[PDB]
Amino acid sequence: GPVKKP
Amino acid sequence: GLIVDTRDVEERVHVMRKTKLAPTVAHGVFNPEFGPAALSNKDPRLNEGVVLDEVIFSKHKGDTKMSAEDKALFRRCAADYASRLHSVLGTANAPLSIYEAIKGVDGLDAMEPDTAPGLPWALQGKRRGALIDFENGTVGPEVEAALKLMEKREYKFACQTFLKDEIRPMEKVRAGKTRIVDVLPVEHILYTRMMIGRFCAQMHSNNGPQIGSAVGCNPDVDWQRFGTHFAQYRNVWDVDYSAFDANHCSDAMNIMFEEVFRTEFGFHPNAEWILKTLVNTEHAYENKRITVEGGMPSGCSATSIINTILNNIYVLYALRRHYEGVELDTYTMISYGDDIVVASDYDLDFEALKPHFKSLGQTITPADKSDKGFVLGHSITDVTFLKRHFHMDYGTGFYKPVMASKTLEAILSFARRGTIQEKLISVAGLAVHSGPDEYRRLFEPFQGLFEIPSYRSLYLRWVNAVCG
Repeated sequence: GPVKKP
Repeated sequence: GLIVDTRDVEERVHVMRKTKLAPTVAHGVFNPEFGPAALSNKDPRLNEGVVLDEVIFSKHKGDTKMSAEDKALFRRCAADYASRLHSVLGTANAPLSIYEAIKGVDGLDAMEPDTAPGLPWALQGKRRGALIDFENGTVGPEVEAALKLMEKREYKFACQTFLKDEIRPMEKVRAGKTRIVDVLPVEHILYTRMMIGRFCAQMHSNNGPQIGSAVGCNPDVDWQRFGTHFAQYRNVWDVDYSAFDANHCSDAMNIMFEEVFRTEFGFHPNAEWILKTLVNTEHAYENKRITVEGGMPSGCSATSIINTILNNIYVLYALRRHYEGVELDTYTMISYGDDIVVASDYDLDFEALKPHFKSLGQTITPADKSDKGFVLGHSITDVTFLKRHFHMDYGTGFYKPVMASKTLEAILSFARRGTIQEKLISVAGLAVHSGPDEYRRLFEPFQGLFEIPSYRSLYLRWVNAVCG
């Protein structure tokens, strides 16, 4: 999947 | 930037009060919603009450102070981008000689012999050629004394404010949204080119997505290169900034200079220093002396390159201020000053990035002025870059830079006296990519009156240029 949220 | 002081002085710096764009025969045909910017407060076209003096400086809305954590993030982004830049360009960044800074080197054009010299010279009636030998590449005592002050970090200067004489949308003209050029002293341009001219030459010579910079490109030839690159990503965005150059904050400019222009990358120590003199400046406009903190003056020798570097770091910072795991390979981009195309196979949320750019003092909006804002799925054939679209040419199978016909009409509708023929040849090279039918329509007001290059000659020229 896409990149991460912090 | 943040205007911290405004004062009046007896010494009067005569600002631009004229209009060097005469209407052409084409004006009456195309009737463009475009005209010369207002250069005098007595311009009838401006709205009653419009006072450019207020409007032209309204861009200075403040200097965004960044948090410790945001500055530490920006520093990492600036160092990561600097690492990428210097890995491509090398680190042969020693100062240029005076001769090379005046005459140029491969990838850096010579200094202009008869452009404005700036202050204090403008008061003294002195031209640039009275201060520097552009044939031999030497300087007189005046400049030599300033160079020694710069060596000592003792040099101080004022920016000379010019109103930009140019064609603008008539709406901007009516609102007095005339742009300003901040003309730095010629010796400051000189020393800056000494400090970072080889770097600038290398930037130009290595333009492309890898360093994120289109400064120095040739759209006729390089549109193929850029278009084939960006064609292979799933999402492409074109982003607009509001007052990009004025809103670069002091924290971001200082940190970027500190991380990009380090002595460990081959720069003289005064490279960082001379760039930092751009942060807090004084601007001369008639009897006004306006002191500003933050923001980039337009007349630095490296304004375009500096704006481009900041744009690259802004995107990395903003993505990292919102996502985890963001790296220079998470996306690709190319920038020219405030102009920018970004692309990625990831579904990046540029709507969500708005507050992160705001923490830098910057306001991003889609270049399409869409009411939904940013979206995914746009392609390289959707975006505008340097006022040009990316179109496939079917005779060659190569991308060509296509400008809007409304914009070409405006360009052809005004010209300064005794340059119309020269301008037509120039604009012909832009218009050829619109195709034969539009090319003919665009130049038909000039038939029998001036030489118009045949569509065929410019197309055959372009074909050899883009492959040959």
